This record gives sequence, C-alpha cells and structure tokens, in this order.
Amino acid sequence: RFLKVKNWETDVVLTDTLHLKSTLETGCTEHICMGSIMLPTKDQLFPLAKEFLDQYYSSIKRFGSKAHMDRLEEVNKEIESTSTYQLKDTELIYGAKHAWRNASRCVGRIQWSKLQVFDARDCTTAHGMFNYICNHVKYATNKGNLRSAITIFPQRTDGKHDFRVWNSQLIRYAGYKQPDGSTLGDPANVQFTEICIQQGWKAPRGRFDVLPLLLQANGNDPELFQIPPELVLEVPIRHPKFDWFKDLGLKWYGLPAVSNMLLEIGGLEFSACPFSGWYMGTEIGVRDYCDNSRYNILEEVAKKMDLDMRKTSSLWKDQALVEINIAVLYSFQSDKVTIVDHHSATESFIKHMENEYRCRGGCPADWVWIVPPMSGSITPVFHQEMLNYRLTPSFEYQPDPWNTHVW
Amino acid sequence: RFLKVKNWETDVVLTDTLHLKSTLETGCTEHICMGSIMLPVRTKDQLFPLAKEFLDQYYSSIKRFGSKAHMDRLEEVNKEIESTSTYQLKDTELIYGAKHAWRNASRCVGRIQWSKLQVFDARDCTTAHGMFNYICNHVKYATNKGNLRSAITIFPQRTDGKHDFRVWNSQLIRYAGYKQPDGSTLGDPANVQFTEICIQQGWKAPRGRFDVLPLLLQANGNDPELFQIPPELVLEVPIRHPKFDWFKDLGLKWYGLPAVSNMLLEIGGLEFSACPFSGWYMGTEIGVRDYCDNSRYNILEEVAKKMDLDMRKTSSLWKDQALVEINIAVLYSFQSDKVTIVDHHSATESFIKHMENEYRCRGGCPADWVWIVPPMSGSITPVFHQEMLNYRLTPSFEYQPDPWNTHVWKG
Ligand code: HEM
Ligand code: HEM
Ligand SMILES: CNCCCc1cccc(CCc2cc(C)cc(N)n2)c1
Ligand SMILES: CNCCCc1cccc(CCc2cc(C)cc(N)n2)c1
Ligand SMILES: C[C@H](O)[C@H](O)[C@H]1CNc2nc(N)[nH]c(=O)c2N1
Ligand SMILES: C[C@H](O)[C@H](O)[C@H]1CNc2nc(N)[nH]c(=O)c2N1
Ligand SMILES: [Zn+2]
Repeated sequence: RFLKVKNWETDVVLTDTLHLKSTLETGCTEHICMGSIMLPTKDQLFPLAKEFLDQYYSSIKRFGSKAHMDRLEEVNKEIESTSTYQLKDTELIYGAKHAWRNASRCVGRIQWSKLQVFDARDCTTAHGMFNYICNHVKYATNKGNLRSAITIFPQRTDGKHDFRVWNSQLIRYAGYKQPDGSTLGDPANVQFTEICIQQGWKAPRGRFDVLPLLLQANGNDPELFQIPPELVLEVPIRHPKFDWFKDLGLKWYGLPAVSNMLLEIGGLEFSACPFSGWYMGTEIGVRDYCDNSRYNILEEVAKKMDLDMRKTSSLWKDQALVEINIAVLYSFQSDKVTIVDHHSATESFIKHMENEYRCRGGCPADWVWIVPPMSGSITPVFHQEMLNYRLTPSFEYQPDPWNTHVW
Repeated sequence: RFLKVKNWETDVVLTDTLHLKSTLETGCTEHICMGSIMLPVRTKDQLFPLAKEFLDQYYSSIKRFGSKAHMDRLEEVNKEIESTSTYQLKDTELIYGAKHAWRNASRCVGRIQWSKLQVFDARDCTTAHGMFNYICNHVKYATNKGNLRSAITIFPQRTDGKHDFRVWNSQLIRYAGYKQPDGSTLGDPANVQFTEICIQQGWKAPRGRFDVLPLLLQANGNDPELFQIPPELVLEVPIRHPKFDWFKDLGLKWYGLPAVSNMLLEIGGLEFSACPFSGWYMGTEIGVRDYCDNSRYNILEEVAKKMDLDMRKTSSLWKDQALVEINIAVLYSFQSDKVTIVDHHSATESFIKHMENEYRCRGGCPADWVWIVPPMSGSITPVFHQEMLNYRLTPSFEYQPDPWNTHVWKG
C-alpha cells in the first residue's frame, strides 16, 4: 500500500504514497491489465468540490482555516442554490496547472507550474472564441520563443450549451482523399477536413493547408474562421547534410495546441480548453511523418538516400527515421523555434519524477506513452518503473462533437 | 464478458474471451496500473483443483474431454495426490504443458513458433553431473551448427522445496563480468555478481572481455557444482559492419544461443524450478540492449567516436545514429555466419499475425505491450499501434528468487 518503483539502470528506488489519493479508475483489474488500451447532479458535485477545495487550501497552507471553512460553506450554499458553482480565479489557475501536473501520459510536465492561464469564461459567441484563440496562439508562439498556455471557455451547464472547439489541434494540416485512391495531406484529418468543406470551407486542396477553426459557442451550430497566417509559425524542413531533403516539400507548424479535451476541476467540466506547449522532436519526425496512417514518407526518404530497401534486415527504415528526426530538430533550431529532443525531454522527466516523489509523494506516469517512439531503451525512462493512476483535476477525452451535436 | 482491442494503424478490431479463463493475478487494481513494474512448499489442499484444471485443458486439446481416458486420469492423479502429496505428469502432458507455458508467455514476441518446441524430459536426473550432461545435449541440439531449433530441458519438479533442482546461471551461455578496483567493469556488467560466485566456488577466471561463464548446477537441493561447457559446443559470432571496416577492430562478438535458465515452469500445480529453454535472437536484444544499455557493454560512445558524429549536442541524435549502425552490424554478422537471427521488423510483423490467429482460434492472446514493443524504432513496427490485453494463464513461466539468496548450504 506504500508502493516502490525501481529504476533498473540506476537502482534508484522511489516510494509512492500519492497514489492513495487516487479518485478515478484505471481500466485495469486484478485479472486484466489494460495499460495499452488507447481509451478505457447536486449530490455528486459537492463532494467533488470539497475534495478540490480541501487540496487547494492545503496547497496554500490554510488547510482548516476560516478562509477555507468559509469558502467551503460559500460553495456549499451556491451548489444547493444554483445546482453548480464558479471558481475563484485563483482556483481556476490552480486547477489547470494541476490538471497538467496529473496528466500521466505527458513527458513535459516538468514545466507544469509555469503555465499561462487565459480565463475566457466571459466569452459568449464563436467570434469571441476566435478572438480568444488568436490571442492564445500569438501569446504562446511569441515569435518562436514558445510559452505554455491554456484558454478556458465557460463550463458545461445542462450539457445543451456546451462550448467546443471541433479541431483536435488549433493548428493542423488538411486531409483530402484523391480520386486516384491515395490521400493528399494529412490522413488523420480526412474526416474533419470533410466536415469543414461540408460546412463551407473552401479547401485549397494542397498538401500542407492549415485547416480553419470550427468554433461552437453555447451549444450553437459551429462557425468557421481562418487563423491569420501571420499568427501561424511554420518551419520548412531541411537536413544539415542532405541538400535534396528540401525538395520533399516538407514543413511543420511550431505550435502544438490540443483543443478537443475536457478539463475537469472540482466537479466542473470545461469542454473547451485549448492548451499548448512546444514539440518534442519525435512527435513530428517519427509519428507525423513516418506513421503508415499519416504522411508516411519513409519509403521516399530511403529511396533518396539510396538504401538497400530489399530486405527489412538492412534496417533502412531505422536509418532513414534517424535522419528525418535529425532534420526536424535541425530546421526548428535553425529557425529559432522551441523544440526538444527525446533525449533531453526524457532526462528532464526523470528529474521531474525525482522532484515529485520528493515533494508530493509521487507522480502518476504511463510508461506506454512516456517512452518515445524511437530509440526507446537509450532514453532513461525506458528503464524507469512507473505507477499509473488517475488524479483530479484532470484532462479527459470527450466524444467528437459531430457525433453529439443536436444540430 | 467480451473485450475488444483495436489496432490504430489498421483499425482492425479483435475480441478477447480467453481472458475469462484467467486464474492468476496481474498486480493491477481498479485504482492503480502496475503494467510497467518489472517483477509484480505447496499442499495437497490447493493442488488437485490445479491438477484437474490442467487435465481438463489437456483433454480438451486432444478432443477427449469427458472420455474414460480423461476420467481415469483424473481418478489416477487424485489418488496419487492424497497418497503421495504430489503427482507425475505423463510425457504427453509434460510436452503439452511446456508448449503452452510458452504459448501463454505474454511478454514473448517470438510466440508464433510455440508449437514447434523440442522438449527434453530430464526428470530422471539425480546429480549435477547428470544435469551437465543434459544441458550439453540441449546446447548441441539447439545450436545445430547455427541453424537454431527451440528446445527446453525439464529437470525434476519441486517436492518439499528442500530438494530443488536449479540452474544458477541466468542463461546457459553468458559472458563473465569483473568489477575492477578502479570501479570500471571488464566484460558484461550484468553478470558481475554471478561471476563472483563462480570465482568463489573455484572457477579460474581468464578475466577477458568475452569469457563464457561456467555452469553452476544444483541437483536435489544439494550445493551447486561447476562445469565448463565444451567450447566446441558454444557458437559465437564476431561482429563486423557491412560498410565500416573499423567495426571489426572494436573487438566485439556474441554467442548464438539465447537460453534462459533461471525461470520456473508451472504446470498443473507442479513446479519445475530448473527448466532451461532456448530459441534464437531478435537482433535488438544484442544490438540495443546487450551493447548499448548504459549498464551493459555501453559501446555507444566508442562507436560514435569512430563515426565522428557530433557528440556535443544530444540533438544531433548521434546516439540514435550509432545505435542503428551497431544493430546493422549484429544482423549482418549473424546472417553472414549463417546463424539464425530475426530483425525486429520481421519479428513484430510475425507476432501480429500470430496474435490475430490466436484471437480467431483461441479467443485471445495475452500480450504485454511494455515488453513486446522493440527497444528501438518502436512506432515503425506494427506492435506499437496494437492494443493488447495482459493477463496470466496456466501453464506459465514464472520468476523465482536467485538461488544464492535462498539456498541452505551443506558445505
Ligand atoms: C511543454 C512541453 C510539452 C511537451 C514536450 C509535451 C509532450 C507530450 C507528449 C509527447 C505527449 C504524448 C501524446 C502524443 O504523443 O500524442 C503528451 C501528452 C499529453 N500532454 Fe503534454 N507536452 C507539453 C505540454 C503540455 C501542456 C502545456 C499540457 C496541458 C496544459 C499538456 C497536457 C498533456 C496531456 C493531458 C497529455 C495526454 C493526453 C492523453 O491522455 O492522451 N502537455 N505530452
Ligand atoms: C524462438 C525465438 C524467440 C524469440 C525471438 C523470443 C523473443 C523474446 C524476447 C525479445 C523477449 C523479451 C525479453 C527481454 O528483452 O529481455 C522474450 C521474452 C520471453 N520469452 Fe521469448 N523468444 C523466443 C523463444 C522463446 C522460447 C522457446 C521460450 C520458452 C520455451 C520463450 C519464453 C519467453 C518468456 C517466458 C519471456 C518473458 C520472460 C519474462 O517474464 O520476463 N521464448 N522473448
Ligand atoms: C492520440 N491521443 C490523444 C491526442 C490528444 C493529445 C493530448 C495531449 C498532447 C497530444 C500531443 C500533442 C502535443 C500537445 C502539447 C500541448 C504539447 C506537445 N508537445 N504535444 C495529443
Ligand atoms: C533475471 N531473469 C533473466 C531471464 C529473463 C528472460 C526470460 C526470457 C527471455 C529473455 C530474453 C532472452 C531470450 C531467450 C530466448 C529463449 C529467446 C530470445 N530471443 N531471447 C530473458
Ligand atoms: C521498468 C521497465 O518495465 C523495464 O525497463 C522493462 C521495459 N520493457 C522491456 N522490454 C523488454 N523486451 N525487455 C526489458 O528488459 C524491458 N525492460
Ligand atoms: C495501442 C497503443 O496504446 C498506442 O499505439 C499508443 C502507444 N503509445 C503511444 N505513445 C505516445 N506518446 N503517443 C501515442 O499516440 C501512442 N499510441
Ligand atoms: Zn494495468
């Protein structure tokens, strides 16, 4: 019940006590582990509020103070009266920073406390949402000196007035199915790219077309907006040794900004809460470029390198994969855009674990997602035992809106 | 209850029902996942249900469930248990058991081969010298001049736990490791503790970088004894690179036969504490783990130096680059010497097919993602995008404590 985790490369052992505060469930049982599965009222709400406020007031060292008791009572009264409640600004920021802190799949959490929270709870329309989002993008981008941020739109009420951003990221490339059978641009976004045109977008049918935003305010029909290009920082991808690289026509965007998640704080559900940080290089180079169900460029790069692609055991895929990722990091760094390599990021995460075990009694972590998708065992997280559990406040998945929207 | 897993690369969905027949625990609860935790004297009381469950599986597989043969066997085993507190498996049962333990090994990517396991019954063995002889025959059979064949040798089962057979070596063939007074290590760092034991027991260590350890063998709960595997029986491969002529000068080699010998085979409640087993290597086991783990041979620096890579900023990905060349060398050398080896692309592709096949014909295939995914180039292999259910079936291979920690010395 007071659990141990061993690093197998360094024999370092940490004792986890924090897992006992785990509220939600994991998908696993004593009979089956689901560690690798992608996605396993008034009386409900007051305990949720209390749990949160208790941890809030404990974090500011006023646990069991008049302030605490008062606030606890204040919210208690509000729930009984309004069937919900509102967070003080301070709680909103605390909650968001902590939802990031508790995200077990996130390798970048060492930065958790330096998050800029933009309070967008006074927003009422989709045009307003657009303004807030452009402001977020411009701030976070910061001319390539990236800064973490989240913009928080109003909380769910009766579930009929939901704020939602339909894009999965604020900035993604469009995906169109060709008559010739293959796919142009990004296959992952084919369906969304449809629903854009299907809602009125005029698609340039190019390879790297920044998709428009599809913003839904107060449960209304969602609207289309084009992010000002001057706000969308992009990086043309070149290799520091292969001059033919450029002619592949590859570029990627600087700002990774997840927008389809649900932020949960003290029982409250913020269904529109786009958040951004900066890329780890492998996210673009390994996953975005080389996944079979994505830009799938391996064969072409390898051809250009004149590699023996006859037998899998020449490791030509591996050889190219490395070069591609050297180029991604190279380009980004050249153009002075923030990026981190998987070696540096994983090392920072280990340090972050140390700190969390030391000052918080633990750090929930999902090994399947923390270990980078290349060179797994030459990064230190590979050899690091991790305990995965769910703490709140949290970010959670939610259904795509098109499947849900009462049109 | 039905359960579905999805492959996110192909959207292929499968349904697991096999997990219902799962007996043992996982280590996970509803509130915690221990999926990346590495390691998460039995009475007649608990034994017969285990025997019956085994015998039931066995007789289903040969299409004789409920037959008189089935019923007599259950009767026979029942009687022998209460009579003698244990029981002996027929040869057919031992074989079925050992294959299935492999078949149920959720961390094993090479399971497509499971039905083709040569089982050597060593249950008549009484001494350590007898153990040495059996193991030598195993090594020679499995090696087959480089054309490797899967085998397991099975020594007598545990009785009162005071008379255990154990192979003290973690693998039948492994390189010695020696801690130097300056704190550096010569040879394989993973094997320092074991090497010291051997030296203590009287082994004369040549003290080089690739010394094949002696076998340290315990029969019938007696003190272990030392034996030197005849060198002519140990196949080794000099490592060279197909393009880098300086690679050979690094002075690297590895052995051809991966043969694990410190695990415990559990069949129908019986416990086989000495059951060395072998197959052939996936290239990354040597190339990524054995050579490039920081706590192993750790040759990344020197390979990268010789490649004259930019070793100043890690964002040069020099580590990744050297890692690939090193793994290219391992595969090239093995194929060149005609010693069976499989690359991680081929191995993972085959496991996916095996896995799908097992869902259709068995109703599931327990698999441990953390261990199935290769330690380099994870996401460009198909297992990365494959959801998997982990659960424990019997028969199974289990960990057991190192015997130097439990042994009662006779002197
Ligand atoms: C600052 C640099 C950051 C880096 C390098 C980073 C990196 C990553 C990576 C590689 C993943 C794996 C998911 C995937 O590969 O698709 C991930 C997941 C995640 N990140 Fe971070 N991230 C950063 C910032 C943030 C911020 C600012 C937030 C929220 C405020 C955040 C929240 C999350 C969450 C909730 C997940 C997992 C979502 C899920 O359950 O799938 N991250 N991150
Ligand atoms: C024939 C070719 C085989 C290949 C390529 C193969 C490959 C592997 C690999 C790479 C691992 C991961 C372990 C590590 O990385 O340290 C593994 C685990 C395992 N293998 Fe196989 N294997 C083969 C045959 C066998 C055989 C013949 C047996 C037993 C009869 C077996 C039983 C196991 C077991 C029980 C584990 C997991 C051990 C644990 O719980 O840590 N494998 N296998
Ligand atoms: C595929 N699983 C769901 C994807 C949703 C998601 C949530 C959080 C992060 C990511 C990866 C994109 C990303 C986002 C952020 C803020 C930083 C980063 N480095 N990378 C995806
Ligand atoms: C401390 N326990 C050491 C043994 C752990 C282990 C069990 C099973 C397989 C392995 C990997 C070595 C191996 C064994 C076999 C039979 C085949 C193979 N490719 N690779 C390690
Ligand atoms: C802590 C972590 O589970 C440990 O390092 C595991 C990770 N996955 C692995 N996978 C394989 N095949 N072999 C290993 O030794 C390990 N080690
Ligand atoms: C099925 C498996 O869970 C799936 O492929 C996961 C594996 N680990 C991952 N890890 C990261 N960082 N990102 C991912 O998208 C995935 N996908
Ligand atoms: Zn689990």
